[PDB]
Amino acid sequence: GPHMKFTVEREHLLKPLQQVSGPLGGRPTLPILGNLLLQVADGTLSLTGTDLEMEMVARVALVQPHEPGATTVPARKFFDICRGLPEGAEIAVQLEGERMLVRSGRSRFSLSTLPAADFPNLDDWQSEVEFTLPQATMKRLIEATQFSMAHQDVRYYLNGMLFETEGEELRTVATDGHRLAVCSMPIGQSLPSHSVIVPRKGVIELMRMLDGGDNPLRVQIGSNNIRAHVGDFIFTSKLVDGRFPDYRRVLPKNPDKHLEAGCDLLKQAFARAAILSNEKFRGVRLYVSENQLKITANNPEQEEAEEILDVTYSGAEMEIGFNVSYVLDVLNALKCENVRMMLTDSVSSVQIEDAASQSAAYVVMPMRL
Amino acid sequence: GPHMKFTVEREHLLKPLQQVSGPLGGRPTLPILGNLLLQVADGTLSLTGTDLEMEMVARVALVQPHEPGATTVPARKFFDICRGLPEGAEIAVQLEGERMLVRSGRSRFSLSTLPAADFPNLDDWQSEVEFTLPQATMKRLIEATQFSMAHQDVRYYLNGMLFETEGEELRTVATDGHRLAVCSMPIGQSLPSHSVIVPRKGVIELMRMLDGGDNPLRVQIGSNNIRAHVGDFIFTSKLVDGRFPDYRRVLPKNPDKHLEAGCDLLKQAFARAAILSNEKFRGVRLYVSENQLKITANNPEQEEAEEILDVTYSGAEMEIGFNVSYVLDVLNALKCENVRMMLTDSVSSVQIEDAASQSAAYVVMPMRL
Amino acid sequence: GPHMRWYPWLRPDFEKLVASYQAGRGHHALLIQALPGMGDDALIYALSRYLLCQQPQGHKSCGHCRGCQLMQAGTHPDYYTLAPEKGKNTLGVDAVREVTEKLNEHARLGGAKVVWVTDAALLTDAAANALLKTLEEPPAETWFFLATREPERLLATLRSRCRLHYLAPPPEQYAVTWLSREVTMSQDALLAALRLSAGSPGAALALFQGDNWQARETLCQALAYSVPSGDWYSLLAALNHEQAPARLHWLATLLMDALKRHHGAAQVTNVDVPGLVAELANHLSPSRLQAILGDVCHIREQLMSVTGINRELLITDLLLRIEHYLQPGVVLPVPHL
Amino acid sequence: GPHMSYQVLARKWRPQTFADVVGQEHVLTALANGLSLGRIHHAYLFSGTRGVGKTSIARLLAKGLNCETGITATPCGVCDNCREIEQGRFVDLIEIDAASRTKVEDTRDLLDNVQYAPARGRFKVYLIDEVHMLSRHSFNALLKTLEEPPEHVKFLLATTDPQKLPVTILSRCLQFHLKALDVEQIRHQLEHILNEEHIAHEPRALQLLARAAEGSLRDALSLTDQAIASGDGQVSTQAVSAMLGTLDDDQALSLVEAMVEANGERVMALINEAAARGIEWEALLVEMLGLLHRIAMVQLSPAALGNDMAAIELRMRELARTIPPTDIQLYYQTLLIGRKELPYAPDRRMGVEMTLLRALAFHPRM
Amino acid sequence: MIRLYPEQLRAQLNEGLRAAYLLLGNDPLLLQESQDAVRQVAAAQGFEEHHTFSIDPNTDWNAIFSLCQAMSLFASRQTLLLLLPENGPNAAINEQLLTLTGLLHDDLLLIVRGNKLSKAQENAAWFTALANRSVQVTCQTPEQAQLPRWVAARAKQLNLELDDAANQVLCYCYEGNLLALAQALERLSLLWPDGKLTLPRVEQAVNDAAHFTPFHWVDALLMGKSKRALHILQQLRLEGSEPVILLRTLQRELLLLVNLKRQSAHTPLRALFDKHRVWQNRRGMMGEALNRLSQTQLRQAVQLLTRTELTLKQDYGQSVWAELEGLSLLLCHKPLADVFIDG
DNA sequence: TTTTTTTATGTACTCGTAGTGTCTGC
DNA sequence: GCAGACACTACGAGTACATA
Ligand SMILES: Nc1ncnc2c1ncn2[C@@H]1O[C@H](COP(=O)(O)OP(=O)(O)O)[C@@H](O)[C@H]1O
Ligand code: BEF
Ligand SMILES: [Zn+2]
Ligand SMILES: [Zn+2]
Repeated sequence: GPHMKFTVEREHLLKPLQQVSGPLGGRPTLPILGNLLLQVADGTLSLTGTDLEMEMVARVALVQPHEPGATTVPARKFFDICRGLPEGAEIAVQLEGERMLVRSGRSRFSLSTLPAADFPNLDDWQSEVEFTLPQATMKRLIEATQFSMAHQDVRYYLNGMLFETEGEELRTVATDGHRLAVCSMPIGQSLPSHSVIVPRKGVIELMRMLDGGDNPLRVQIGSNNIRAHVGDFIFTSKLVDGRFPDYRRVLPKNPDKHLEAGCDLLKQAFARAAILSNEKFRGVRLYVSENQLKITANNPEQEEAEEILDVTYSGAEMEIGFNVSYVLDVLNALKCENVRMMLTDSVSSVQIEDAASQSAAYVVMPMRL
Repeated sequence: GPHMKFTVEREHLLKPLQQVSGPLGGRPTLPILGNLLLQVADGTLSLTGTDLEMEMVARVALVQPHEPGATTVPARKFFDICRGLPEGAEIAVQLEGERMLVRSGRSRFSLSTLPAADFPNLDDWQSEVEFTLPQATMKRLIEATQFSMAHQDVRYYLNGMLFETEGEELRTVATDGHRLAVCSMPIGQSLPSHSVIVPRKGVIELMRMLDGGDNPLRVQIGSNNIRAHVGDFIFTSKLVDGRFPDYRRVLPKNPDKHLEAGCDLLKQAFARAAILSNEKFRGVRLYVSENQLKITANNPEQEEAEEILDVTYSGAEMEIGFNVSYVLDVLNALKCENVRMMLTDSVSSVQIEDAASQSAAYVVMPMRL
Repeated sequence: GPHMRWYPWLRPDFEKLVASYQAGRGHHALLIQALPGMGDDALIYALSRYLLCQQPQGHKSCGHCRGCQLMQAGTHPDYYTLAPEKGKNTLGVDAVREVTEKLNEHARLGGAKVVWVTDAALLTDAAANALLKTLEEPPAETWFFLATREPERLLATLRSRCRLHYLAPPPEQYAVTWLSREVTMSQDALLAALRLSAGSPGAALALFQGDNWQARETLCQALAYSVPSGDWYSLLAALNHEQAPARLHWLATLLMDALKRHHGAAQVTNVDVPGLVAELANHLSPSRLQAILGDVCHIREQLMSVTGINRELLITDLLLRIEHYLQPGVVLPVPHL
Repeated sequence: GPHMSYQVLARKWRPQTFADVVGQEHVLTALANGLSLGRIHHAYLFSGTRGVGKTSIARLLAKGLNCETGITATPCGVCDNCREIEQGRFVDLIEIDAASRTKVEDTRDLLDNVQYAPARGRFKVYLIDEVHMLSRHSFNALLKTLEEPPEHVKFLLATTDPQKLPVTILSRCLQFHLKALDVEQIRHQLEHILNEEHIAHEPRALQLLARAAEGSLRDALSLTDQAIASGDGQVSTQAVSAMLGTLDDDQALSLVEAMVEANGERVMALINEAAARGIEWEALLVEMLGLLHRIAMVQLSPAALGNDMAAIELRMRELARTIPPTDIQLYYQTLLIGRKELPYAPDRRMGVEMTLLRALAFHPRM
Repeated sequence: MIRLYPEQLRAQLNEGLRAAYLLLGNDPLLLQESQDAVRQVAAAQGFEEHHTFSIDPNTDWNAIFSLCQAMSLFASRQTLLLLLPENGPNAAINEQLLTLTGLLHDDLLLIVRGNKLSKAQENAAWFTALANRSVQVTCQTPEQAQLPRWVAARAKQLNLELDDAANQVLCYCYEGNLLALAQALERLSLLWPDGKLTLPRVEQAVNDAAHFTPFHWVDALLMGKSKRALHILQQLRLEGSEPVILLRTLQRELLLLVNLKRQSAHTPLRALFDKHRVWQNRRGMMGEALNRLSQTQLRQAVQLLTRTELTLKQDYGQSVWAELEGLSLLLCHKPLADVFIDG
């Protein structure tokens, strides 16, 4: 309880406070869940922030006299105090009664705290999978499968992202009910096969905490919990209970007709044809023949976009209707240069893939011609 | 004869038209109110928009030979008819009965009009005083005292600024009975003494009208309204009938106690103390002792904040309690290096000014609990 | 449509009132006690025309200055009107508050300011109270004009802060001559209409111009049918309308004249219809006639005063109570102290 | 704080097992049979009079659903989560004061917490108190969640005014309506707590407390605590009677009782007591006129007595049966005339007293 | 268009799903039951993905049209649901529904839930375009007479024995609130699984949570049922309905009764009812009233009504609720004292 | 089988929009 | 910067309730 003390520099404290602020500050379910949990142990400081389903913990090294105590201090007030101090000034912290005292050069504050016994904590869970990954791979997986994620759908399972551990391969899957995105990469180690759903907040905080430096992001997955270690930042969350649909079915498993093109050219053509589509029934029609493809859109103006001779094709005549937003998003998120597009049928799913690699795959459902 | 030959280019009027429109016809108060007057004079086209309180006129240069006159048209229709024309457009407006025909190539449109006699407008009047103000001068003058306006207070005369011109000096005074701000600047022009009370809305609209030191501002103040000419734009707002209080009798007469400090240090200290101040009663108690300023605050939760500043103080030890918002506003307005504070009694008002320049003054009236 | 139809009987007063403003010593607040439609609106309009004119002459507006043009167009930054909102017969406190807040700023055209309320009797208590102080001490060069059916009906506090001008109605012979010039109908009906309009020629002329004369004839026929038989319920067919108070007042005047005829008064309000008043006088005893008259006028006052009251229920109950009063052996109401 | 007696009887005597709730058999038996026989609904909405047990019974349902010894009506109370629900907080029991969280920005987060698996118990239990104060958009969000509820969550909404809820929420909730507790049940319970709290009591005081409870057991407990306060740790008949007389607000009905009884001294004493409380006199006359009109309607037909006047049903019935209609009409006329003449009196107190004296002059006693 | 009642839906659903289903009624329970049956049958026939929308000037219509025109990766069969506003389909909403019918497809099943359709509403062409192949379900609340038969039929369906007394109690306590009636049926079935329900068992777990309308009060007054009229009046007061609605609803009929009683001295009621468009049930009730009411009772009723109106409108008093019991006890068979009618 | 409601002013509440302060990787 | 992003604050609208 009492006697706990800090003596920390602002530079070593400001960034972890920003990391642990997260969603705190707004009106919480319980009055305690607006206070960062401050702990001292073995000469290190632990900052904890909780959302009844999240927990972000930041560790700060201590090289000053202190005492292993604990407390809970309001997040916004403490962060504002630590931010308003002059640059390079050291913060000296102690506790007395229910008042936590902060001190700097000719400056003293008293803050109202709450006992650590009442602070909720995520229950201990036995891990099923241990995992190590560079930041770049995780960022690539998340960025290429976050745009195609469901938004406030009545179906809970479509919310969030699916993690697959298969052999020596980690896979991220997203689906909104019409689009599907799969991004699968090797990891250098073999893992038991596992299917785990991560909520939207979980993937958001996974993406935010990623750093541009070299760091072995240490992921730990249990039956109904996920945890990630990035340096001194430990972020844990619950798992979305449900049954994510099998991604291996809707994808064009056995396609026949396919197109090869440049990503930039298709992006420009799709953007040009976007202005040819009315806001209602906002879609496009791709009419494809041998090495030919035109893109039109239903509109009272009755316009057309016509660049047939800029595509490769080895099949027969087809006419398939897409939604301009979905194809624009997938093309923009693909970011490669050569794009392959498999056209299984006029009434079946259509695959968009990197023509020069196999790291990503996307499935788009045509909308009634 | 129905001459009304308007020959203008579109891109040279879209910004003026949007400017004079502003609060264009959206109020069903009067059908004539939701209209804009087109007039031809001095080889230029005057676009006039008025809602019986504020008048705005744009003087756009003509292109081709014209035909003098005046007629009023629906403002929104004219705004929408020239905002979508591709790039430039040869707007040719002609009168037919009670109609304006707007032509530009193969683009002919009609706007039903009203005679200019019905439109309320202000003719020439004998100006009580005339100012030739540099834009920076008036910008600083209004900026340093705009925060001191009374926002809809019972005393109607306080709902604006007092422009007092005396000798070759122009002063602005703004107060609400708790804070007061006076800013005086030279003009180098022998001007008769006069007092003006410009309402809140008028000064706000004037402030968001002037920019760029390249176009000197011309101010004409009469007995019932004030007009400002910035470049080719003219603004007109009525005056307040009240009488502003004598500010020279509001400033303390014998400020025996002197204080000087750094502006940045005071601002940082006051913000730091206001972090933990009361939410709706943001007031700090300040003790002055020999070369020491102790600022303290608290909240209903009793989270006291205390800070000490090394100041140059001349006087006896003293206590005074004043709100933080007014003093933070004054310190922000005084973009200076040294702040000088004048204190008389623990029950008297405090003066704040720039220590290195005698061009601005502020009065903060303390809190008596 | 209806506009400043100047009337001859306003000539002696208007020339007087402008004089009070010509010397500059006039009261800022002038409450006109004039019967409805008699010409108070036209007089107030002409006075405002004189007041807002920048270059006036004698006793009329120039018609050339921009103030005159804007006033004629119906838009003016220094000419505020306080009228009941469309479809509602009351003047809200919000309009009065907006006008009062606008009065703080100077007059735009450099002249004076005019605030004209169409009918002060329609002021809500909150609105009249919001107008109290504005009436008391207005800013420099501010003029208020109020019109009322009865000044004593106004708030006892508002009426105190106002110079009260009474527009005397013309003598009955002058009024009947004026309406004979205006309307080519019988003298008896014209005199009856003038007496119905309390001597106000404008109200009688408006009654003849509208369908109210046909309604009065129908009501007289219905009364002729119902007096001997007591079938007063049929009167509902003629009484229920958006102008029910006027027809109730017509019935009250008929009962007035029946009581007068029983007492033998020389002149009667309804001179055009002697048969109906004679039938009412002979068929109905004065004791029950007084009760019927009192109940009819009470119903009229209730219908006028409380807004949102249902005309159907009140008129039907009045007719049923009248029929009950006709039957012998029924106690009659007595006025309450 | 200091000394165990600080525990408020409205809090310490919170029921912990279904055998402790009293007077609500028609809901307790239904809940027990549903839990035992496996029948279950997506959501359960509680309603009824204040202080009847809606929140207590909802907490008992939360205890029963989340005991590892099987979904059962009677929880053990020994294991971890049974105690955690009552003592401390239980993770899987989410208690939301809807009055504090009316805005949709909180119900949105709440329904973002429904897709997560429960931690300890099998059923994620939501207890939303005062559900009739949620905003319309929050109601839309709650309906969207209730349309397809996952099998691991079951809602519990407790409210006092069921009429304010959307009909589409009532349609998917099996509402349990709790009747106001009878006088006998309240008296027996109060005797039980008083005997088990080592507090002396007297049966007439208990009957007075039960009658003054107006049917809400919380009112009875609060008045019991005040009665213990008014005195030295003893529920005496005199102290209870004095406290109720101080707090009594039925001046109009007792006053018309005394007036029809032609007891002038009683009427004057009642007027004195009403004056001591600062009772509005015009409101007193209006209430008396209402009572006379209602008793006349009762004389015309016994059906005039609805559930709105159940507290004073017996007194009004007996005063209707014993009094001829003519006296009722005469008293109504006198009181109406007196209310008409009340504003033009030296003061309201003497005016209303003068009206009562006028009424008492008709058919007086020897 | 096959127009049906919820009793006959099952067989129709077994005959084969129809392109559109229009669930229209003023009864939440029957509408919800029909919707649940339709969705269950559709799920049996492959319709797995369900989408729900609320019709509103704030409705993102473009999303609805796209969903109706977009195929899903899983469970291509789709069910569209709409909730009509209390005003029904407006003219703009009528055009929106016409456009929706234009995009109607075989693989898409459409369900509409809302209040009754007024003649103008189905006059709009989209209704006929749907009716070319669709089914409409009238979920209208049974009247007072039809309630016991429906309650007994549901009780036999739910396999529980109800006598006449328990049925009468349930009808008297839950009228116009069939949702609460089924809640009570479930409560009684679960309380005593014996399946036998009598007066002592049902008198415990039943409350008077009835839902009434001013027309019920007026018809109760017309039929002379004073106890029923008082029950309806108390229930409406507890609900919170504006008393001026009751005043107007009674005033229209009372004025008609006064006029017809005045005219009955020359013409029989049979022609008088046909003069002013009186319906058959209304004709019977009005004839009974006019035969059981005299002129004096009607005059006193009008006098009390206008006294209550004056009290409500100019005095802003709160005695109208108690005073309406005066009319309730005066109209049926019981003349009231003079002081309570005038003063 | 279609039928019914008084106003004037004010006080909260909850939501989208709308305009602006500020400040962080962009 | 910076502008976007995000934060935050204000206004309107639509609804609900109270009062006389
Ligand atoms: N049926 C009951 N049995 C026992 N105690 C009760 C009962 N009803 C109310 N109480 C008492 O009142 C206190 C608060 O009860 P609660 O159930 O919260 O009332 P509410 O219906 O207003 O939410 C409880 O702690 C309990 O002491
Ligand atoms: F008192 Be209860 F919880 F509404
Ligand atoms: Zn003029
Ligand atoms: Zn247990």
